[PDB]
Amino acid sequence: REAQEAGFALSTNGERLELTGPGPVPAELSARLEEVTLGSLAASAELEV
Amino acid sequence: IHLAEAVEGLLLEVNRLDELFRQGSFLREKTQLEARFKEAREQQLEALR
Amino acid sequence: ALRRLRRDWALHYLNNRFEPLFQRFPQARAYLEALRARLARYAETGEPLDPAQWRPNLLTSSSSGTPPPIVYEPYATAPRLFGRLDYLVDRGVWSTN
Amino acid sequence: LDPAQWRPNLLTSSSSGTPPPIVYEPYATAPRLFGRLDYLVDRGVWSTN
Amino acid sequence: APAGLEVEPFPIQMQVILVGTPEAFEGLEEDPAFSELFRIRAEFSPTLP
Repeated sequence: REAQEAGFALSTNGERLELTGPGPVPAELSARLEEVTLGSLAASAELEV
Repeated sequence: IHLAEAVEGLLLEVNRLDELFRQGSFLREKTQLEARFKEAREQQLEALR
Repeated sequence: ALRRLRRDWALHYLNNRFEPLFQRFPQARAYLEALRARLARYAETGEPLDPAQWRPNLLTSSSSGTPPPIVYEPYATAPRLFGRLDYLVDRGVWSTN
Repeated sequence: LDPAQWRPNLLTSSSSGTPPPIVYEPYATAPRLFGRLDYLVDRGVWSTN
Repeated sequence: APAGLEVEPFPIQMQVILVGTPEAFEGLEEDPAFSELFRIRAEFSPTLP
């Protein structure tokens, strides 16, 4: 939702994710992307424990 | 003994440190820092071109 | 620069958690800070941590003096007299904590 | 350039002379009196600096 | 030792009481440091009234 708010597409390649759109994504959007990636990793760890 | 459980808690706070690295503000700062550094990179590239 | 940012964030976070420890335990102020110095390292360089090298070893059972702590060694040997420091061999790799 | 092999090894206890450097050894041994040179063991490899 | 451990000596706040036969203390009373360390001789009378 935050990606399409700025008119950017969220490409889900797997654990890593990429944003495709016009020009470089804002630093806040990249921070959100990295936050989601790290949260997914920590969530997998929490699931297994 | 109190030192013992305090030390155990501090040791397990490595995950708290990781979550701190997962915070939105820290990630925004890190993305903005890499933003200036990459910006200098393509600035040099544009000067060369 | 990313290492410095992580170090700064680690120090910023550790102070509010270590200060109550300082208040309850001003005698441990060194080790706690040293322990924080270990955690501050953990964030900055990204190095791992060993909990067996950074855990307070206890020797004497806490006592109120009644009964007084009493120990008698019939077989006095330096390993039993003053204690000993033991080492680990992992496939020939020498380690200690 | 090895930092450990090219770094000064400070020995002297700096003093103003009043009081002068006072060193007392109740227990006298050659490593304690004359100092010593230590060595490092890296998986069986002897190292010195 | 791989690199050993710089364990500074453990403080000795105890009272040390040495129990033994007089003959065993005929080879451990020559030292002047002995009479400086232990000076309380609790001799057990081998007889009672």
